[PDB]
Amino acid sequence: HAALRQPQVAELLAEARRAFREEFGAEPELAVSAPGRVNLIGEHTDYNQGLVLPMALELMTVLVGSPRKDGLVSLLTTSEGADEPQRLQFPLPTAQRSLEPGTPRWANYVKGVIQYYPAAPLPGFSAVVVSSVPLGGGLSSSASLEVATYTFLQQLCPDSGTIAARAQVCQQAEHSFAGMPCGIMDQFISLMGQKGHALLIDCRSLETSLVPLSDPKLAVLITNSNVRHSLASSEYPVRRRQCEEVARALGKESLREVQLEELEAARDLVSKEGFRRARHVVGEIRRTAQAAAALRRGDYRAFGRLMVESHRSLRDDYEVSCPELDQLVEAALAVPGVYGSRMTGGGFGGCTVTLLEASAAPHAMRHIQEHYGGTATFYLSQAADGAKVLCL
Ligand SMILES: O=C1CCCC2=C1C1(CCCCC1)N=C(Nc1nc3ccccc3o1)N2
Ligand SMILES: Cc1c(C(=O)NCC2CCC2)cnn1C
Ligand SMILES: OC[C@H]1O[C@@H](O)[C@H](O)[C@@H](O)[C@H]1O
Repeated sequence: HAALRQPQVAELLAEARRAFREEFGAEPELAVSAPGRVNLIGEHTDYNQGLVLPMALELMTVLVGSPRKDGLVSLLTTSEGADEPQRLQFPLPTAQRSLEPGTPRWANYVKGVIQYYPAAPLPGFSAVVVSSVPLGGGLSSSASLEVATYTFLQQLCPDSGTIAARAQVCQQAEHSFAGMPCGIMDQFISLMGQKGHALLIDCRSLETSLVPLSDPKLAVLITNSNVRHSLASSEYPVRRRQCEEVARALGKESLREVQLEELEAARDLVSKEGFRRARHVVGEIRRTAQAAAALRRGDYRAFGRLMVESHRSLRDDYEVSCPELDQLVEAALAVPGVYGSRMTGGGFGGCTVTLLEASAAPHAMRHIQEHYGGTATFYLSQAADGAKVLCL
């Protein structure tokens, strides 16, 4: 129970290209990659036009492939947790006949991005898909597969848009083809990550700022609870609706426009539950601004305190934690050298994120595992690059 090895892109490339040479009988022409993500702080704020502070991970999805001349798409994935079958072929969608979600589920992410890809003419293509992002494990495996697909389609047929327009295609694939009405964060960080930086994203204006996060004395420890309660899927849209009810009641376009003071004075305009949801949201936006300021001046102790307040708010007000994540966090915070820890992503399972002195990392891992009633998985990750292309 040491940290799980993260394969370099080169091992992933070598594996994908071999599988491709075997599967299709020729060398692939193209390779792309897009990372998974951990959100340092700013949870359940993106769809509230809030602030988020994710970083791209050294875990990533790689596509290798070649355009076809017959208008068909032919896919193979090797990812272990992928659902059967591992292969799927389908014709390109047309104005007459669209793609539709189905089986196997892993291909719905690719189909969705193809369906909403904005530029024409898109040729068909053959592609192999491999990934080190744990599938469905809370680090945005699906966003990385969407953005990798998008980054591949740009090579088949360049688009002429902005990065946020690409994120929104990928978000639409997730909404329509995976049935998960996500905000913009995961797609945007997968696109926009830079090595050694976190990305402050303003989800109202779509301004982004690269915040340096690279200090050998510091580490980021990701802990996978390896649990995912069914609520991760069904209660996420419930939270979106509750935030929208509160913004409507207060006559605000979004909770970005609402402050705690304003909220407390309109306490009689919303449900008790709604008040709790919106108090989290307004507070988390302020905490994300404060955390970004702290990171910049190298104030990790303060950054870690804000992380802990974010977890408590998520646990108690937004109510999207779970006993597994809580036990993970309470264990991390008992380790000397740990600045702060909190659940990351949507909640009801998945991962926690911990900011700690680098030297403290193996102690945190032994202790967190021992106080965890389940089986934990660990990643030590630096801030990674976002989507990349390599001609083969
Ligand atoms: O079960 C659901 C529910 C929760 C979110 C989660 C999914 C599935 C569906 C099919 C396989 C298991 C998980 N996978 C995506 N992500 C993803 N599947 C990939 C396949 C190849 C490469 C990259 C990939 O990313 N996320
Ligand atoms: C900038 C970059 C790359 C790259 O040159 N191309 C991406 C494809 C090669 C296989 C995936 C890989 N990893 N990173 C971070
Ligand atoms: O911050 C909570 C997050 O839950 C996700 O993982 C969803 O995909 C994101 O858009 C964001 O809303």
